[PDB]
Amino acid sequence: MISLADLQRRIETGELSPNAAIAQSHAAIEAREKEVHAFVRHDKSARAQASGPLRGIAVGIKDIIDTANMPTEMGSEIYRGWQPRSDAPVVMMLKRAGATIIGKTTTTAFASRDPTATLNPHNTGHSPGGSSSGSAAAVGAGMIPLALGTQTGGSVIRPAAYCGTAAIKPSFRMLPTVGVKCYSWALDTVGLFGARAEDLARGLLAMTGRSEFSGIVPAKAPRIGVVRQEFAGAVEPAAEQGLQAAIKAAERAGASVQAIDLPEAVHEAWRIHPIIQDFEAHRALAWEFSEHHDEIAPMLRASLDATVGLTPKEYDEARRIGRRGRRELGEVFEGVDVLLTYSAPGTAPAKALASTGDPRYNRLWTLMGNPCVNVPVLKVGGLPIGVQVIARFGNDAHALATAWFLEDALAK
Amino acid sequence: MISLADLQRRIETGELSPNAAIAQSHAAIEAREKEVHAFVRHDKSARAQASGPLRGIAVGIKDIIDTANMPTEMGSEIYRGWQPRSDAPVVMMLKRAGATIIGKTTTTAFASRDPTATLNPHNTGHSPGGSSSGSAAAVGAGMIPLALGTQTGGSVIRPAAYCGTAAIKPSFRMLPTVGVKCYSWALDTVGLFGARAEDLARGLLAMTGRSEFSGIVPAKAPRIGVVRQEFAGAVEPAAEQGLQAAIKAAERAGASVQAIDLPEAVHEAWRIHPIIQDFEAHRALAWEFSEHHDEIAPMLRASLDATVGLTPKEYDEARRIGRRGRRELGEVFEGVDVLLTYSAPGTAPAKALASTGDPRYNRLWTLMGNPCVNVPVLKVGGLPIGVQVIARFGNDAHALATAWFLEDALAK
Repeated sequence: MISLADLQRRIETGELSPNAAIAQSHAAIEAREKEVHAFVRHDKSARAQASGPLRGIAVGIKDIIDTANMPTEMGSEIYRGWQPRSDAPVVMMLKRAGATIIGKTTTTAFASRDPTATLNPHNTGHSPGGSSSGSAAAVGAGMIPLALGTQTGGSVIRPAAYCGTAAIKPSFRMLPTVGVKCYSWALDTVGLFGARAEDLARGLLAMTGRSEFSGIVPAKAPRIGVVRQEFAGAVEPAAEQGLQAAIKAAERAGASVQAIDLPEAVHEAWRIHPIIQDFEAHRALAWEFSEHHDEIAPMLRASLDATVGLTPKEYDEARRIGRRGRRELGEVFEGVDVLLTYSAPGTAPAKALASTGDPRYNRLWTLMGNPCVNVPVLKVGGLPIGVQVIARFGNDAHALATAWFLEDALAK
Repeated sequence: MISLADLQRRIETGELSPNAAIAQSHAAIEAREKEVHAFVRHDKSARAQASGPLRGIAVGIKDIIDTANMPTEMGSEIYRGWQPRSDAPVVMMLKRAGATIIGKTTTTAFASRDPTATLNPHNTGHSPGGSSSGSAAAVGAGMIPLALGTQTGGSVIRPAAYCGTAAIKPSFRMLPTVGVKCYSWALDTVGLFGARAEDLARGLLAMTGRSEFSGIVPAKAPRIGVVRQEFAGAVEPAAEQGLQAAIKAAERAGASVQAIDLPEAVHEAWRIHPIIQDFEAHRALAWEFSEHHDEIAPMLRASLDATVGLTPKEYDEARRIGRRGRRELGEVFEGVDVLLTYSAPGTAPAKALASTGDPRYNRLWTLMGNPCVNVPVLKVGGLPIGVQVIARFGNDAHALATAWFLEDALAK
């Protein structure tokens, strides 16, 4: 995988020119795209900018995020050929920092369950996860140093885990979702994919300009609370094997690890995530459902058809439960620095299953809003398995810091 | 002005036909458009729908809100002829309820300070306010029974007061802003314009389907807290004339009125509203500012140019200040049901001043997020003056209930 930190360093000293770095990415995309299919559109003419911390840095953009120079098709036939007038604010944050938007990466239709044609870089017979399929696969295949995706359920952390890349779903609403196709406004969060936690920090620093992302260093003796999210049921063997390996490596590296049960209120929040999500989706995709119903990809069409009845009353109650969950979750972080849990149910599903994977181990955290970071741990049968590091809301820096610590601990 | 609730009742009993009601709006529009200039585009072919609570109800939509069958030009030459692919979720809420989207009402460029060509219905020589210029004007000129607008500063409450219409800026984030051009995501809130409080209530019931908007009746013996927002500056005589009149009428109606002071934390939130708004505006309009700078209307271009230096640090601090303000504001509602204050500095400015009016008595509330309702009170020199009713966050119903009580109180 291409390291954003490495490129920045070599570009800053003058060892690598911005143009050469971009040419590198075009070549890397050309090398594996015919086998992975991570891009909806690769702008072969994309050039490097001459200034900024991200000069010479190629970035892939999930196709539900607006671009003014390339189409944004939402992974749906309904938006085939659709060309937004402006670049979404998050896209502009990257461009103003000197980055090159090298192409639009694949997304499932409207960021839901319907699989894209993208294949897992580690084994093409498997799913790269979703809904940020192409962004995870592109980074995983060593095509680009950075990519943007989104998470409403587990569309950033799950695919990152399946593809063995580092990734972060920042604190809710920190990055604007303007120009980002909405599924659920109470949940949609923009995320980033990269080689390592350090790359994610560098990316957020250039995008936001916030000092909290400057000078991040691996955490020392982090106080970790292991949460297996029992309410979501047991995970597949590979995921547990990965968590156990992460725990052992953390303990050997000096971290204090303890198993913790989340408050009942939090379990309830996990239970109603679907209510909030599906109720809002009907409002957010109202035009599509009302005017192009049969044109909506099969799985999403089915889920929407099955939830037309969700009422404003049960929705409001769900939100109340969600808010209480966030409050009580904060109490958990009084005795621990970060939470460690699963990033997915197990290894990436075979493409034959027509599934991007169950988001059950990701959804609670999107609703709570906390910053989540995927840390690649190991591989079973050649397929990546990762773990999820979670910090207090707004403590993104420390989540990246602990993730970095975990990466080093796993490398020994 | 046309009453939505009136049309509803008559249509429901068969006393009035939906086609007749719609034909009446088309007529009212043509009757005074060449005088008011409230519409960017009037869809003369629009007809009444066959079912739903809003059948036969013509609705004007502020032109920063997406429509699939009509251009959405954002009041800017940059978006001339721009045609969104879909109808914004809030537009679909209206259509699904049976409403007729009769046209797009004028908006200042990107909903900022640049005046439109729309004139105040009460006096063609005066401004109708902004940024929802056309929606307030159209309703005030008796053209339509309902109109959608937005508020970031005071773009719903102020123009409503200027044009003498009822209007509500609901609790922040209740109505989705998907498909609504963003200025500041921490503030942008969709609002409604109507003849009276009752009309707004029926509109929200149809759009949201929430029981809280069903069966709303005038409030009884409301507990009112009068806040003149001294921290906002010196008010014009006309506005104080209206506030005193409202207080007198309320007291005579049985309301318990008392002047109260707002927590210093709240005064501070008012002070930093500009920091939040302008910093986010740069991110939200990054593409336009970077790629079409000289094409941005004069006044907005100047405000953006003057605020390019706002830092993430001071912005983050401003947001922290906003949160403290919200936290301490809640305590104020322990003794009073609603707060009562000015809706604008005074009477609508003359067009010659090239100003849509100062939002200083409005901005605080958009940041706090509480529901706000404008209640027309009286006229000075032929120009409307209203008062602003404010309820606790989430209590939009009570805000409307109390606004109703006030309208009838002023009606002696």
